[PDB]
Amino acid sequence: PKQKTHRGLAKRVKRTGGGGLKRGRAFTSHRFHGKTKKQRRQLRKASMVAKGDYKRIRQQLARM
Amino acid sequence: MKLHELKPAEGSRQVRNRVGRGTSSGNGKTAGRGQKGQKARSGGGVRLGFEGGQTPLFRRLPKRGFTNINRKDYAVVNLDTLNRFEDGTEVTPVVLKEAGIVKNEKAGIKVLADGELTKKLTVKAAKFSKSAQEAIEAAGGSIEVI
Amino acid sequence: ARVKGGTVTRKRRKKVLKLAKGYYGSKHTLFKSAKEQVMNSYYYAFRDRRQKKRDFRKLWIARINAAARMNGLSYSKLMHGLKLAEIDINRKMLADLAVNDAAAFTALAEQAKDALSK
Amino acid sequence: PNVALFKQDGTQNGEITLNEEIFGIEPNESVVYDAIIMQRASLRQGTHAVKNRSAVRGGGRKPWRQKGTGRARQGSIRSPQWRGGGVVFGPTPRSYSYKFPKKVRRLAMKSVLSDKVAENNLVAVEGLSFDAPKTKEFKQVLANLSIDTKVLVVLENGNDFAALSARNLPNVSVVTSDNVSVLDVVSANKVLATQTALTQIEEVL
RNA sequence: UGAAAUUUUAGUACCUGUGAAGAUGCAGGUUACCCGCGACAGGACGGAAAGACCCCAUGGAGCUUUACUGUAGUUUGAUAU
RNA sequence: GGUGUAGUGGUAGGAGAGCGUUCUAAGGGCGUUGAAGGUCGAUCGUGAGGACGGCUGGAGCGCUUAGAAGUGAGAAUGCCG
RNA sequence: UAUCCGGGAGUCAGACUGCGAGUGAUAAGAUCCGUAGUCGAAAGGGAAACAGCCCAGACCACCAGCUAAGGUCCCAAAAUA
RNA sequence: GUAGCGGCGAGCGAAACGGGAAGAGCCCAAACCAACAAGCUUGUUGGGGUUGUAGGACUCCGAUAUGGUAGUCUGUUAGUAUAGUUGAAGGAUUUGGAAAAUUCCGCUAAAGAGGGUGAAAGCCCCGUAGACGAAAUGCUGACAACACCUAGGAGGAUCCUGAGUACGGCGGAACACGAGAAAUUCCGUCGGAAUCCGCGGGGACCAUCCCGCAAGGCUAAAUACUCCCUAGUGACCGAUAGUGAACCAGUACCGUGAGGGAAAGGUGAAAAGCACCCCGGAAGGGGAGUGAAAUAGAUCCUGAAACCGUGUGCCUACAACAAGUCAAAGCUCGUUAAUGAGUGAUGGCGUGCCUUUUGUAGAAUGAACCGGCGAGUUACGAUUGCAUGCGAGGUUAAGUCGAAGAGACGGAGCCGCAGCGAAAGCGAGUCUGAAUAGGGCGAAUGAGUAUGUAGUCGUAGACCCGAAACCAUGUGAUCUA
Ligand SMILES: [K+]
Ligand SMILES: [K+]
Ligand SMILES: [K+]
Ligand SMILES: [K+]
Ligand SMILES: [K+]
Ligand SMILES: [K+]
Ligand SMILES: [K+]
Ligand SMILES: [K+]
Ligand SMILES: [K+]
Ligand SMILES: [K+]
Ligand SMILES: [K+]
Ligand SMILES: [K+]
Ligand SMILES: [K+]
Ligand SMILES: [K+]
Ligand SMILES: [K+]
Ligand SMILES: [K+]
Ligand SMILES: [K+]
Ligand SMILES: [K+]
Ligand SMILES: [K+]
Ligand SMILES: [K+]
Ligand SMILES: [K+]
Ligand SMILES: [K+]
Ligand SMILES: [K+]
Ligand SMILES: [K+]
Ligand SMILES: [K+]
Ligand SMILES: [K+]
Ligand SMILES: [K+]
Ligand SMILES: [K+]
Ligand SMILES: [Mg+2]
Ligand SMILES: [Mg+2]
Ligand SMILES: [Mg+2]
Ligand SMILES: [Mg+2]
Ligand SMILES: [Mg+2]
Ligand SMILES: [Mg+2]
Ligand SMILES: [Mg+2]
Ligand SMILES: [Mg+2]
Ligand SMILES: [Mg+2]
Ligand SMILES: [Mg+2]
Ligand SMILES: [Mg+2]
Ligand SMILES: [Mg+2]
Ligand SMILES: [Mg+2]
Ligand SMILES: [Mg+2]
Ligand SMILES: [Mg+2]
Ligand SMILES: [Mg+2]
Ligand SMILES: [Mg+2]
Ligand SMILES: [Mg+2]
Ligand SMILES: [Mg+2]
Ligand SMILES: [Mg+2]
Ligand SMILES: [Mg+2]
Ligand SMILES: [Mg+2]
Ligand SMILES: [Mg+2]
Ligand SMILES: [Mg+2]
Ligand SMILES: [Mg+2]
Ligand SMILES: [Mg+2]
Ligand SMILES: [Mg+2]
Ligand SMILES: [Mg+2]
Ligand SMILES: [Mg+2]
Ligand SMILES: [Mg+2]
Ligand SMILES: [Mg+2]
Ligand SMILES: [Mg+2]
Ligand SMILES: [Mg+2]
Ligand SMILES: [Mg+2]
Ligand SMILES: [Mg+2]
Ligand SMILES: [Mg+2]
Ligand SMILES: [Mg+2]
Ligand SMILES: [Mg+2]
Ligand SMILES: [Mg+2]
Ligand SMILES: [Mg+2]
Ligand SMILES: [Mg+2]
Ligand SMILES: [Mg+2]
Repeated sequence: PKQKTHRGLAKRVKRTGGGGLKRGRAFTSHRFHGKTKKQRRQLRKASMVAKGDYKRIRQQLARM
Repeated sequence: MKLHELKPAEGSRQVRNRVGRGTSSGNGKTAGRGQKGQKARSGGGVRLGFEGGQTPLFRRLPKRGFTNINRKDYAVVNLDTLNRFEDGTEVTPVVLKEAGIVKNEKAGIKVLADGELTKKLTVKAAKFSKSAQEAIEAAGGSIEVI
Repeated sequence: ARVKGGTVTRKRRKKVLKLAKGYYGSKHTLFKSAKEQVMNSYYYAFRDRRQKKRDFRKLWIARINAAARMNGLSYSKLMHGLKLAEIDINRKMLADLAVNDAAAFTALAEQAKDALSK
Repeated sequence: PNVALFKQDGTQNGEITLNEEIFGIEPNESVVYDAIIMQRASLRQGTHAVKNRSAVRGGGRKPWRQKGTGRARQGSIRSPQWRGGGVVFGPTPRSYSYKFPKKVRRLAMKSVLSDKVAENNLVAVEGLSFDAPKTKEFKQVLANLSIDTKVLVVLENGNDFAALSARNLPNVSVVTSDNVSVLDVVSANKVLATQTALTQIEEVL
């Protein structure tokens, strides 16, 4: 059968032009009083999936 | 070629590797699986992305965004491709399709200014970038919105 | 496409058994015992092809020592004297002379003693 | 290129010219090999099956209790190690046919035909006409043309009497110009083709 | 007349020591001509039973309750008849 | 192909190159003047393995190239004899 | 030789010895680290036997030679130097 | 594997558009009219009518045609199924028991598919190509026959157009959609409409617009499967295989019963299956015969290994042996003729194989021995390497024709050529931001795609064997309570 896509990942990541995966940042839901404004400002920015994590999950996003 | 002298191109075909066929082959006994453990069992191994119970990366990360029901994507064409036509040519979505430049137009053709235009053309497309329109006009041509 | 066992298995086992010919009872009659003993024989044979050189050098040294003592000299003194006298005849030839050509061995011993004295 | 044209009587007529795009290309050995392998595989029927431990008759109950008997633990008398038990994996019905790119197919056909022409194993005859089918007469025709190895006789559609007289010969394989294949051309040591057949072949390719 | 459990092959000693730390098989020494028969049961950690004790498995099953979630029954009301 | 230098223990495991088995296609062969198979031999190759001869045997089988696998057993208290 | 990019893994029970500490009793073939070596995955020589100690890394042939640790009266090669 | 669903986990997962196979549309209820009977309506029958660019009734006109059928044991006809007939061409030579094999000359082919015949046959036989054939019964198609459907235009004043229905509440269920914002569809319960200025749907809901007309019914083809019958096919099995069953197999046997469930093929070309004689009670042998062969004698082709036994070339009764290896006298023998073979006094060294372990000769595990069988495979996807074709392009899928082939057509569709953003949107840029700033992701800085093959992975039993168990049908009170 067709290989299925991991819907959770599909919702949380985006494929970039270079083949990488763009992702959100954790610790951006609540309890912002426990983080400095610098932390919040720098977590607002997106990021890319690390090499090790990408090698673990790529097969689940092949046909995203 | 003769049926009694067939010869595949070098490197075109390889020999399948069979495991569990003696020790000297390098994959005897354990068949390259190692010793015991979950990965050494038939049907063994954990599901993709599983991390042994540590919260997986997708669980850590938050969901984001939404998909627009009325999303419109335009087939994109550039001045470099437009240069393939002759001066005075009437470029149309049908013309592009027949030429094979745009097999699938999606919501319609949008023209971008990645390349450098050189031919005078009358270009008809769903949309035009500002730079693309200026380049077409500078090349002596004209643009119309279908 | 089914490939039944055929005769390859018998051929392989018969080769092992022929190698095992002459072994005691089951060790030459039965394939499994034969293979185990043949493997041990291979191990012993490889080890012995190196031990054999050691053993023969040992035998030559013993015989040369006996001959040297009869000529009034120890094996160590004789070898040191021959080295000083530039003699390169090896222990195999020395033992051969001692057993067969006593006169030749005596001449070698005389030269060795002369070199030692000098 | 140009190939000598012979009359059925065996006397040679003036040459004829063949399209260079078809009979004048450089043969591509690897492409021809791929076509041959693919065609041979497609010929396979692939009907072959074995019964796994589920498909074998019976074998439901546990032969004996797990512990106590002193015997090796078993689950069914039809397990693969059991005599008469199921087969582990083994052949299962499936198709061996695959398809090449159309360009590869066309190149392979042109390559085999051009190889025949280059080696001069292509014999073009003005026409093969028999008022009635007679294998002796067709055999005499081959003798006139001086053909004694394996020959592929290519005939334009409708030359039924020629086909009937030629088919029964052991060294001859008859095919219509509309239905010619890489395997047929390669298998044949020589290719005897009528002028109309060559024209139809060129049109098809 | 005629089995069986067992059985890696065995030309199958003792002491001290060594060794996965308790050796017929390894080291040193000692003892011992070859093959049996009738008896004994020290050893072959003897045979028999993939230890039941103990621990482990994100195993099973039976049982309990103010564990959780359900539920048959029982009861109460609305409503239809 | 030659010279030189260096290197060539190895479990898990990775890479490469090969042997052998059944079958398919093509070519080229072998067989009641004896195939396969069995057995014996003091044979050849670096290895898996390959020949050759004697005897038994009585009808099918190699070889080269390529292709496909129910393709290699010594162990599973494996199954059957 | 290092990086980097990618295909394929196995490994997550370690052991001992020397040295530096802890725990222990300045006990353990104990336990837990740091450090180096060996075994693990290493045959060979010595330590009688003796995975982890000392010397030393087996691609093969030789009835050739020189040495390492360790040794030279006999078992047992070499000095009753 | 998209949109979505989902302790938003594990997973589940569409539909429309587009391309194809096949194609077919029709009948009522109601209004209205007539007949009949009862009790002006009220039931039966007939006529009439079947719809959304609203239709029908009804009222005018004009037509009494034109076409069709998804009807019939109605006939006629053609074909076909169920037996069959015909169907070319070789003799010698050598070996051999036997010729098809060898050699020499021939012959046939619309037949050189295949099978059998004393070994391997185009020409010996059965067949094959081809030609021909049906008294009888089926089946199919056509023809006719019968039968049944088939009307156009115009006006709306009124009438009809499916009620306990649609819908709503509550509780469930099906829709990929798990109550969620929830459409749509279905069930149970209760409430409960409108009706052409009407009604439903377009994913809560309202308005506009668009599309359609429920609560009645029927309908061939394309699709699914094969217990069977016929004709074939196989890089399918070849007697531990292949159906459990090649053989008197669901048999023997086991169980109270449900149920479970085997083993077992081969003489020879032809029985020519050993007349007769001898030992023996027979069995079984030895002759004599048959046969090419009887060590092919019915336990019958071949006849391996374990295991047993006979004969003997060498060794062995002072020896402590993982059974060997290295060295070696003696004796014996003469080979793929090799610096040979067998045996071996004696001396040196030396604790099996496998598994699992830090470590095993291990007093840890497994194997009594021999033989056979017995474990990473295939399908569909993902990705990487290698290879081929083409190349800013690559490529067809279903499907039609075709030998179960290749191949041709089929461009719908898929990947690539533009990215950025959650999105509107902009675009070699874009997002953030007040910013022409910085920064992120991209372009400059270009190769992809189809297929083959291999490695790995995913869904599948997924390398093989093994639970205690769980669940759903059944069979058991002939033991025992
Ligand atoms: K995210
Ligand atoms: K947070
Ligand atoms: K591996
Ligand atoms: K042990
Ligand atoms: K005892
Ligand atoms: K229990
Ligand atoms: K297999
Ligand atoms: K076994
Ligand atoms: K340490
Ligand atoms: K999908
Ligand atoms: K979960
Ligand atoms: K009507
Ligand atoms: K005959
Ligand atoms: K025949
Ligand atoms: K009939
Ligand atoms: K709903
Ligand atoms: K509608
Ligand atoms: K026989
Ligand atoms: K004997
Ligand atoms: K010995
Ligand atoms: K034990
Ligand atoms: K900016
Ligand atoms: K920027
Ligand atoms: K390529
Ligand atoms: K590939
Ligand atoms: K499986
Ligand atoms: K797998
Ligand atoms: K009773
Ligand atoms: Mg902090
Ligand atoms: Mg393959
Ligand atoms: Mg390995
Ligand atoms: Mg093994
Ligand atoms: Mg294991
Ligand atoms: Mg482990
Ligand atoms: Mg592991
Ligand atoms: Mg946790
Ligand atoms: Mg086997
Ligand atoms: Mg040395
Ligand atoms: Mg000790
Ligand atoms: Mg002891
Ligand atoms: Mg010993
Ligand atoms: Mg015990
Ligand atoms: Mg246990
Ligand atoms: Mg064979
Ligand atoms: Mg196998
Ligand atoms: Mg066995
Ligand atoms: Mg310790
Ligand atoms: Mg280990
Ligand atoms: Mg060592
Ligand atoms: Mg070890
Ligand atoms: Mg080395
Ligand atoms: Mg020296
Ligand atoms: Mg000495
Ligand atoms: Mg005939
Ligand atoms: Mg002939
Ligand atoms: Mg649902
Ligand atoms: Mg309701
Ligand atoms: Mg509704
Ligand atoms: Mg809407
Ligand atoms: Mg409408
Ligand atoms: Mg139908
Ligand atoms: Mg058999
Ligand atoms: Mg069977
Ligand atoms: Mg015989
Ligand atoms: Mg027999
Ligand atoms: Mg004595
Ligand atoms: Mg003696
Ligand atoms: Mg342990
Ligand atoms: Mg055992
Ligand atoms: Mg009763």
